[PDB]
Amino acid sequence: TYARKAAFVKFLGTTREVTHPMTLVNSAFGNVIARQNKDGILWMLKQIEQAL
Amino acid sequence: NLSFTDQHIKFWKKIPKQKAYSTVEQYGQLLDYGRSQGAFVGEGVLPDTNDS
Repeated sequence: TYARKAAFVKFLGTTREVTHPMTLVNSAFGNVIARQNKDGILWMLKQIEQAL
Repeated sequence: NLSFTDQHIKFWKKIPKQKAYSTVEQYGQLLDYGRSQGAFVGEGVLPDTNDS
């Protein structure tokens, strides 16, 4: 007896926004784009962990 | 001679003179640079469009 099975690829994503003046002023804790990127990466990693 | 001469003609000898090539002569004018809309926008928004 034999069988054949299939699996379907799915899609995940998120979006991040930063206004233009925010990138011109001084910052207390470093560049903001990198911080937003890190936050998004960690958030999506947690979502992947729970979706698994 | 008890009348005028060509020395008394003033304005005809002072107005600039240019050549013409037709009975109708056209020229272009620039009347304005834009409408009197608001110039202040709020944070990261797209400003309105203006035309001359």
